[PDB]
Amino acid sequence: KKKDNLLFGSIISAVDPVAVLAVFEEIHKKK
Repeated sequence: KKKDNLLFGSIISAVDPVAVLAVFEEIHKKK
């Protein structure tokens, strides 16, 4: 129970499949 810093989550946790798609699109394509 440490590291209370996570403000980034507000931004990262904001990401959505649509944002991950552009990436996950080149991944499953390389697999």
